[PDB]
Amino acid sequence: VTPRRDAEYPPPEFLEAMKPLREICIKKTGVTEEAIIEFSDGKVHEDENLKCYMNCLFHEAKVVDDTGHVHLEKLHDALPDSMHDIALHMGKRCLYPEGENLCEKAFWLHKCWKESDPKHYFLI
Amino acid sequence: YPPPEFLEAMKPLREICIKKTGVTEEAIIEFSDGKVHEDENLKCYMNCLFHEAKVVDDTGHVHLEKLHDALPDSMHDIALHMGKRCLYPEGENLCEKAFWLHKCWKESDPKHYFLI
Ligand SMILES: [Cl-]
Ligand SMILES: [Mg+2]
Ligand SMILES: [Mg+2]
Ligand SMILES: [Mg+2]
Repeated sequence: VTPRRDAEYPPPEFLEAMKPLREICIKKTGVTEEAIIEFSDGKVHEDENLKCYMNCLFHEAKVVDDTGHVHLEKLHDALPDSMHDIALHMGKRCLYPEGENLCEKAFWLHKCWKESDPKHYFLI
Repeated sequence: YPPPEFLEAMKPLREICIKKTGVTEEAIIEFSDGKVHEDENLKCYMNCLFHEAKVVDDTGHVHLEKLHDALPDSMHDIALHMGKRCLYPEGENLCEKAFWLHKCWKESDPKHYFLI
């Protein structure tokens, strides 16, 4: 299925709310705009800087536990109300990330989400 | 509700686990439909069902995706909302963590929570 992109979805308030965090995280990780857009709207691809950008966003958004790992309940609680059920179905077979570091774990989650629901998956 | 197919599938696991853990039938019904309570054998009964249902990982902790997949499809959505704030169990052993999950589910949706 093809990615949903319109005035209503992804939720504009969420996209604007993540702007400053994206700016922080692009500066820290050196990910290209092209890697982000391609991962969001195109085919899954694996780029090292993108993985740490993904991790960076979790950290800046304060959706991590006290060891720096993604806390999926905090993440759900943080998401827009309009995404409540979308996020639940997108995340339900992505509960236990695997990876040698937090960048790899963050990428595991995004890849799993994208695989699960390519229509509603997007990357800030 | 509960879905008939689940009641049927659970029966052989209940038999094994009541025998193994010594939990009382009354303890099960009390937890299922009444107030949350702690009974030691109940907690290990709960663990035993997860083990016998083969929904645990290599160290015996519940694999919540396996659990979800093992539930009747009619309970998919109910399970999802029960589970959404019950992801990271706490406890000193598998019985305490198994209880933690059941308590968390029961606290989240008492109307649809049951224990067989
Ligand atoms: Cl919710
Ligand atoms: Mg919310
Ligand atoms: Mg199911
Ligand atoms: Mg709750």
